[PDB]
Amino acid sequence: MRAFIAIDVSESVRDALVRAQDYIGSKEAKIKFVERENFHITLKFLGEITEEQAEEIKKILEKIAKKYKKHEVNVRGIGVFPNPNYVRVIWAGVENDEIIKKIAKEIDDELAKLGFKKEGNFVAHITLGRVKFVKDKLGLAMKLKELANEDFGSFIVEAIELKKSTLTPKGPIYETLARFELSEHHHHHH
Repeated sequence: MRAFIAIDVSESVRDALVRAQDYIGSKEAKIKFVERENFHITLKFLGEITEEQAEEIKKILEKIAKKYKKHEVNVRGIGVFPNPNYVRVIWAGVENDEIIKKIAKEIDDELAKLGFKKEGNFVAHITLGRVKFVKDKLGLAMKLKELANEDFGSFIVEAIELKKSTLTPKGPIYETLARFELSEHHHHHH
C-alpha cells in the first residue's frame, strides 16, 4: 500500500526525460531506468496506509488542491548522489517549484495527525534510475554536463493523481487509488 500523490507529466515532459535516457543508455554503465508512465513527480510520499485512512488523505487533497492555484513551472537540471565523482542514484530536478513546495509541506503537516512522518525540507526530484556498476567514468560526467542544462519542458499543475506502489516477488505493482481531474471526463478522444 505504498500510496503516493504525483503530478501528471504531459508528453511534453514524459517524452523529454526519455529523450535524455535514450542518449545515455546502459552500454558501459549499468542503470535500471524507470517506466515511462512512472516518471510522475512525487509531490508527497505517504507509504503504508490503511483502507480506512486511504479516504482521509483524499479529503485533505480535496481541500489543499482547492486552496492552491495552478502555477506554471519548468523541468530542467539533473542532480546525482551522493556526489558526481561517485554517482549511485540518478535523479532530475524541477525549476522554481515554490508552489509545489509549500503544498507538499501542507499536505504532510496534516498527515502528521493521521500518523505520518513530517518532511521539514521538501525537494522536488524524480529518480531516473540507480547505478549498479560502470566501467567508463568519463561518459558519466561528459553526460552529466550535457544533460545538466538540457531543457525538458514546462507545464501547469492543475489536477492531481494518486498512485500506489507494491513490490512483489513477481515484480513491482502499480495501481491508482485517487484521481482528481478538474476538467470534465472525456476531454479529448484518443
